[PDB]
Order: sequence, then C-alpha cells, then structure tokens
Amino acid sequence: AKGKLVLGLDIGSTSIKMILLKEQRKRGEVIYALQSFGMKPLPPEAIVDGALMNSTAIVQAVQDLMSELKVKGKDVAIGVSGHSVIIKKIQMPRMSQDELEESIQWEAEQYIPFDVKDVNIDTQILDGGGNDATGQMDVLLVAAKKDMINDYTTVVSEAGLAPVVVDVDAFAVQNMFSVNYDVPERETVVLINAGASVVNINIISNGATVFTRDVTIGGNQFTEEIQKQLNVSYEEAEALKIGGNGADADAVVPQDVERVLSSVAEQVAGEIQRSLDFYAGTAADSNFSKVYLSGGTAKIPALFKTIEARTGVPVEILNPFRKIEVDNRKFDPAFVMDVAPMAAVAVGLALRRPG
Amino acid sequence: AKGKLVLGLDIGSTSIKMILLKEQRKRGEVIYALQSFGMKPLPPEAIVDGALMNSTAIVQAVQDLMSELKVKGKDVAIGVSGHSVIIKKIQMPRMSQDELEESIQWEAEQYIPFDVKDVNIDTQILDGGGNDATGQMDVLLVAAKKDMINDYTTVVSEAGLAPVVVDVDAFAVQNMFSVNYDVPERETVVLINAGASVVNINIISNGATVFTRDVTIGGNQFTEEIQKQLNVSYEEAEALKIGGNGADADAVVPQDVERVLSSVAEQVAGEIQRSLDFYAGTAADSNFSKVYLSGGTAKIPALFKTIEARTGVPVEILNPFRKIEVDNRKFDPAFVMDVAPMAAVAVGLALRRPG
Amino acid sequence: MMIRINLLPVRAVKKREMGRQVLVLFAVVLIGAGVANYLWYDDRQSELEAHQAGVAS
Amino acid sequence: MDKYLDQFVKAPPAIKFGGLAFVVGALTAANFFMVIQPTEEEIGWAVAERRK
Repeated sequence: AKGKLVLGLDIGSTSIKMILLKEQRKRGEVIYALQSFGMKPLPPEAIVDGALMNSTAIVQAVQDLMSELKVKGKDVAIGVSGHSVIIKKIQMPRMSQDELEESIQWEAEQYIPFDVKDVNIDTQILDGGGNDATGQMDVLLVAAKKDMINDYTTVVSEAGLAPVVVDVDAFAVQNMFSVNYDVPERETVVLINAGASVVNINIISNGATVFTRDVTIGGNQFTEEIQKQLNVSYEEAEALKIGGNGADADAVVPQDVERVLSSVAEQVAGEIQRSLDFYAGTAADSNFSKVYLSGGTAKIPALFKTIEARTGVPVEILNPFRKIEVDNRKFDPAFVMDVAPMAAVAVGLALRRPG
Repeated sequence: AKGKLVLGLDIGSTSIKMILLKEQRKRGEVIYALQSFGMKPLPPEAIVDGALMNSTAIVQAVQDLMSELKVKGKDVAIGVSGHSVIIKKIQMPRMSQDELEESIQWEAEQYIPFDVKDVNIDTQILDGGGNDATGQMDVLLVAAKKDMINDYTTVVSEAGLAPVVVDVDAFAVQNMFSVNYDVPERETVVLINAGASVVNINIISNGATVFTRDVTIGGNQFTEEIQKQLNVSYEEAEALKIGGNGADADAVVPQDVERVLSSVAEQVAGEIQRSLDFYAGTAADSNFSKVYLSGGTAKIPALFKTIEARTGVPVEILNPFRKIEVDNRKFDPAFVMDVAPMAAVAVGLALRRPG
Repeated sequence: MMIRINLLPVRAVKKREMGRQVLVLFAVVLIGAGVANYLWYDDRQSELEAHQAGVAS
Repeated sequence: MDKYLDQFVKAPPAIKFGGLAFVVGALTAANFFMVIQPTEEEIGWAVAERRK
C-alpha cells in the first residue's frame, strides 16, 4: 500500500537522526511538510567498520528516536554506510531488463573484492529511453555485503520498523537540493557531505550526478587529533572541537586547537584537490562553478572559507529544509537552519519516503 | 479489601523512611492527612547493587520503623532500586490486553540483558481509549530480576507487612507534585531526584511523563570524594558534607571541601547536560521551562543555584507535603519542609497506598 | 537524480529458489520410494493368498 | 538477540523444510524395511506349511 514511511540517519556514527515529513493541510491546501525530527548521539561499539555489530542495542536507540518523535509511523527508508558500499560507474549495452541486470552483475564481479555475497543495484546516469538497444548504456552500481544489509534489516526489524528503501547517503543528501539544482541545468555543482566516518563528494550537471568519491577522512580525524594532542577522551575532545573552535571567546584556543587540527586541514584539502583533479578530464580548459556543504564536520568554524580559497570553488552551506513546508508555530527557522547540515540526509531519504 | 496500606523508602540506601497518611477527620470533614513518618539510616551491607543481600536484617530495621511510627497498619507499598529496574519506552499496536502483554514481553526481550527471569509491567504514555486497535500504542516497560523482587518481598514478609504495590521511585516521587503539575497542562517540567545511589531525571508535559533517565552519580560520590581527600570514614565524610557545607560558620571549609567535591559537581553537571541534550530532539528551536528537586543529595548547599545557572533551567526545591493535610499540633511545618526532599518518595507510594 | 535501493533482491532470491528446488527433489524421491513400498505390498498380499490356499490344502 | 533472529527470518524456511525432508526420508526407510520383513516371515510360513 501507499505509505508515508520514515527516515533515520542510521549510518551517522556520531548521531542517529530521524525525520517525519508528510502531507500537511493548511487552508484546504496540502504539501509535504516537516512533522517531526529527532537526534540521539550513537553509543560507541554499535557500529564498527560500517557494519552494525550490536543490532539489538542500536534498536534500543532507534526506538528512543521514534517515541521522542511521537510518531505513529512504522515504515522507514534508511541508508547504508559509505564505508559499507561500493559506488562506481559502469558502461554496458542497452537491452532487456533481465539481460542488463545479469550483464551488470557480471561486470561488477571483478570490481567487488568479495564473493557475491553482495547486494547489487544500478541506476542509469542518462535516460534509457533516449538511446536504442545495444547502444549508450551507462549504469552506476551500488554494491554491498549481505552481512551489512542483514545487520541493518536486523536493527530495523527489531525497532518495529519495516524498510522499503535502503538508499545511499551521497545521493540521499541531494534530494533536498534537487529542485534548486534542477534550476541550473548546465551548471556543474559539487556537493560535499563531511560526516564523522567519511566525506563524500558528488559532482553534478544540474541534478544529474556525474560522479561520486568517498574519502576516509572526516570529523573523527579532527576530534582524534585534538584527543592525541591533549590526552583527552573522545567526547571532551569533540566538545573542544565544537565550542572550542567557534565561540566568541575562543581567541586563545585557535592557536592551541588549530595547531592540533592543522595537519588534518592540510590532508583534507589535499585529498579534495586530488579528487577534483581526478575528475577534471574532458573540460581541460575550464574552471569550476559552485558547491554546497552538508554534514556536521562541515560546521568547523571557517572551514567553508578555507575550502573556498583552497579548492578554487565557492563552497557554501545550504539549508535543506527549504524543500519542505515548516510550520513556524512548531519549529523556529533559526535552529532548523542550525542543524540543517547534520540533517540533510535525515530529510533526504525522507523525501524518498512519501515518494 | 480496601485498605490504607503504608509506605517505606526501601531503596533509600542512605535511609529507610516510612510514612502513614490516612482519612483524617476534623469538624465532620475528612481528607488525606499525614499520620506518622519515620526515618532510620540504612545499615550498610543490607543493600548491595540494588539487591537485598540480606532480607532478615533489613526486616529488623523496617520493624523499628513501624514501632517508631506507632502504626497499626501492616500493608505496604514500596519501591525497587533504580539500579534494579530497567525503565524504557516501547512502541506497539493497540489490541486486546493479552496480545499487548505478550507482544510487550516479546519486544522487551532483547532490551533486558538477563533471561526472563524478569518481572515486567507497562503503562501507556497516552490514554489507550483515545486510539483504535492496531494504531498508536505506546507503553513504557518497567523490568526487574526476580531475585530483587524476591529479596524485597522477603524483607516485607518478615516485617509482618503485606505488599500490594511494588512501584518505581522516579514516578512515585511525582505523586506529591501531580496536582501542581496538572495545573499547567502544556508546560514541560523536569524533576530531578538526587539520591544516594542514583539520580533520576523524569521530564513531563503536565503530569504526563515524557521520559526518564537514571544516572549512576549521586550523593555517595560526593561523600566518597570527601572521604578520599581526607582519609575519613564514610559517616564522618558524610557529616562533613552535610554540616560542613551549609553552616553559617563554614567560611573556611568550602575551599577544603569544594575543592574536594568540584570534580563531582563538574561530572554531575555534564551528565545532566548530556541527558537533557539527548532528550531535546523534536523541539529543535525551543528552551526549557521549570523544574524541581527531590532527594537528600539535592540539599547540597547552593547546588540548586549551580544547576539553575548550568542547565539553563530554573531548578527549585519543592515541598511534597502540600498534597496532604498536616495537623500543626502534631507536626510543625518548618522541619517537615526540612526533610521534604528526602521524604518525597516516602510520601509518594504513600498516596499510592490509600488510592 | 539517482534513486537507489539496496533493499534485498538477488542473493536471498537465489537461495529461496534453491530452497524450493531441493524440496521438490525430496518430494519426487519420496513419492517414488512410496510407489516402490506399495508395489512390494501387493506382491506380498498375493503371496499371502497363495500360501493361505496351501494351508487350506 | 536479533542478528540470529533475522538469520532466522532469511534462512530457516529452507532449514525447517530440509529437516522435515530428512525426517520423511527416514520414515520411508523404516516403512520399507517394515514391508521387507513380513516378506521374509511370509516365505518362512510358506516353508513350514508346505512341510506340513
């Protein structure tokens, strides 16, 4: 049946977040609108290497999410870990669906360092109806171990939730910006999601993904450098990162901290430069246009100006919540804006769920 | 038959307290009223890890309570240890009572790190009559080992007492404030009970609990830091805490003591901030309202102002005894006020007992 | 925009199918063995009738 | 514990069916043996009767 499911940030690693939008009625009109959202930091040991090592416990957390939410709904879309999925482009020939799925599996086979023992899904980077059989096939494959998917369906089964879509974060984060991207149909845009476990880059023409690349570096690395240089626990080093780096009174601490985080800033900048250079192969001659940031690791004070000057691209924070109606009597736009970067995916597969 | 039972503070750890209210007659009118109360510090070794390591001795204490009280009554409500109970929310579907109890057990099963081997009880966070079958079920489960319950029924059986209700302290402490909470039906209130073994937070809209969380930190930690820093016995460190921290002549001792207790003050503040942040997930944008304190650990001098400034919430002591009639010829309001925080639960399951 | 869904198709499907086929094979073998046990029972009832004729003799 | 429980929602249709099948195979072995033995007994009673 046609349900409006729900949306968790299941591979937040730092935080399990969840969002409910639905058909909100005002004055006889109805549109998608924010109904609830919820956030709880992920207890350690629940996720290791992108897999759910403690399914039942993560369940306890998710159920806390749902009751905090005060939500009736028990269907969910969610996402796999960027560390748990291989995303990559694949060229084939256009044919019948079965022959494409089998051919797709066959070509992925070498590119997957595991047996299959793999869950596979593709989508075509260009519309298949625009080309004939045998010509101009391009699918991109998302590939994953059963043990990961099975871990996640475990967690979901036990929260009393029923999954309908297991999506991927680099593209789920885009659904909030897809209209605004579809406004410029020939502009090349970059989208960085700097998370706690991984940083994704996806770069597009319009809301047509051209490619994606996932970098092991993330906010965990900043926190871990802070922790190393002041023998601090992870959580206190995390707080020192957050409030340490951005307070109006922080004038004495960007020496002590920035000197700690400077190697990470350098290595992130070099890895992003490297990724951009590895893309930039047919437009020899050109430059970039504009880009956005998502993920809480983005919120590092001044990091946006640094990435802007260092990558030669205007990098801007963006408010996902502009894609959904927000009742000002139930949510104030200021904070909603404040947690927009963390919640981008969390409302991402969320517009996926009343699709 | 319809009895007016009694009320002990069985998991006081620092103190076994007991209260008798009943239908008091004055001028042809009758209302609930305080009849007696009694307090004896707990013989240590009687409770270990929230269990009655020894029913029989605790029995001797409880019977001292009853004779001190001068009470005819031999029926009792009591409470389990916060360390002995798992309290947590649970989402299900509304149906027949049997199907809900079994379904409830089934969902709790993973969330209980023991076999069942567990006594289980739920109540619905919203009225069940307000929703149809299959939709909008929410119970919260209280779960406990048999060995604990059996320890307690042991102690009770031997004091000559008969239990009718084995309640939980985080909610029993609220029955004194339930009317005053029901006065603001949409205000979000926090209630902290800082005990000797545990600190509970329950936060409500009206007298409708929204959640509870139990923190291992408590007054025992303050006493134990005082003991560590001056190689004192537990009892003398406890007295130094009590009178040391609050006398008018204490001007020289809040350096010696406060420096001892400062790490505990910090860690308590951080744990309370953490709990509050882990709740605060649907009202992104909002702030707190008002809150109360119960438990003797609250009575730390100035702790209320500290928690008020540190948590961003007005935290106030409150007099439970306002819910019951008090004959000024048998009790003077000043002291009654003085031991109100310790006795909040002690009159809590006490209004539970002429229910 | 790319819309992907790793919610379980192929490997479970292949295993549910293999699970079906192994059971059909079990069923076929057991029906055949059944028919053998039968046919045997009939030759045995015939032999019993011949022998009871002899006993009458 | 739930990881085992979803291993139980994925697979043991196959494992339960299999167990049922090994059991029915055993029972058919047993009844075939229990029809072979009355054959031998019957040839025996033949050999007695003819000797009478």
